[PDB]
Amino acid sequence: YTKGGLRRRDLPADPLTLFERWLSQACEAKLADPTAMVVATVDEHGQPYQRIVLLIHYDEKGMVFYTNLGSRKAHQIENNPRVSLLFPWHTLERQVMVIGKAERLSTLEVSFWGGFRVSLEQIEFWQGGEHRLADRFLYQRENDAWKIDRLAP
Amino acid sequence: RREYTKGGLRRRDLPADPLTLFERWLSQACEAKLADPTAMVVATVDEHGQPYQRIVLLIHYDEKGMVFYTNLGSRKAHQIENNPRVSLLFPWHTLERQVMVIGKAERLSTLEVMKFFHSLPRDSQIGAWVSKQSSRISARGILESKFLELKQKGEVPLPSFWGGFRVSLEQIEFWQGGEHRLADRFLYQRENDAWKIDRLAP
Ligand SMILES: Cc1cc2nc3c(=O)[nH]c(=O)nc-3n(C[C@H](O)[C@H](O)[C@H](O)COP(=O)(O)O)c2cc1C
Ligand SMILES: Cc1cc2nc3c(=O)[nH]c(=O)nc-3n(C[C@H](O)[C@H](O)[C@H](O)COP(=O)(O)O)c2cc1C
Ligand SMILES: Cc1ncc(COP(=O)(O)O)c(C=O)c1O
Repeated sequence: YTKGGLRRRDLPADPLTLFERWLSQACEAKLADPTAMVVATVDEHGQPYQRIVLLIHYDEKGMVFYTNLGSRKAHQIENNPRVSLLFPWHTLERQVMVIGKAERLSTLEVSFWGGFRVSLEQIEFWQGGEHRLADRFLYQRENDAWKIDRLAP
Repeated sequence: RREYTKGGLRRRDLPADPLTLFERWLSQACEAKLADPTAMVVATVDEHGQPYQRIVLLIHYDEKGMVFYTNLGSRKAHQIENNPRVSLLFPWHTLERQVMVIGKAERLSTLEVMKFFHSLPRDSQIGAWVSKQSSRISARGILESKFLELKQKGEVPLPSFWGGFRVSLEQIEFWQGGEHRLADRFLYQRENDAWKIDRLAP
């Protein structure tokens, strides 16, 4: 039901190890759409725009979702590929955020149906803790390694 | 929960004021026992055109805008002072819904902040003092040590780093999706002291 503590001693070398654990625990607890994430894109004037897409696939190169290539988000990524993704796992007192560049997948990802992979430049993990004081760890990709920091909730 | 999910959504079910429909949806989400009906994902953009996201709680709303409280030294506050253009998303996908709001984030006045702050319980009031939000911390003891410390506090004073923001209602999108249907998708766009209302393709 409830899972308690996120300490720097429990952290895996690969942030995706933590993601995968959390992702599967979300499916285990039958959350609606455990693969659902909110994509933030930015338009030509600096306006952020948001919508929910599904995580189809992930690995160390990126996180993958599909969308229409004529869609509003598709156009925005063309002008500016900087995006954020967030998994709203607040039902289990959790967030996960990914900062990266969205890059169109190739045609052979198997007309106007398309796919994007967001690089892993940052991955933040948020988990709700004792005395309503959350555990926050940010992985920042640097020099083919991850710099990890506790952040104040 | 499918009592609400089942029906389509069309112009003829839309009120002229979009907060009427938002309030309806919010209420249903509370009635449907959703985890945190008032939680919304706030999107900001840094100096480099890179968007950042995080969940916050909707505290108040009316025609002036939607309001949340945050730490004023946090990453989002700084991002907002450089670029006030934000987005809010209410991730109501258990009910196959999304409401997104576009507008501008302006700081609440001190006196606004004082009112809400006073309505909270003493726990959350002390809570506001603890964490230098978003800043790099050596370890969890630093917070816990300070949280325990602040139990020597009695009328609770207001931190100068604790306030909030009102996001204006420039655009509001409603999204009523479903299983195997095309999504019903409506944009309220503020113009000339009125709402231009359009169905968007899913
Ligand atoms: C649970 C859920 C999953 C969704 N998954 C996708 C998806 O994988 N791809 C997609 O294009 N839209 C998806 N949508 C719809 C989007 O939220 C959005 O309405 C659509 O992509 C158009 O966005 P845009 O006009 O900003 O480009 C989903 C909606 C919900 C509620
Ligand atoms: C359910 C839920 C509600 C939250 N509500 C708030 C809030 O009301 N205000 C706030 O500053 N942070 C809130 N947070 C924490 C933010 O998601 C985020 O971790 C923090 O504000 C720092 O964001 P920043 O580093 O981008 O400024 C909440 C988190 C969750 C899971
Ligand atoms: C601006 C606008 N909104 C909405 C619609 C469709 O409304 P509904 O399908 O809800 O009756 C149309 C159809 O042309 C339109 O032009």
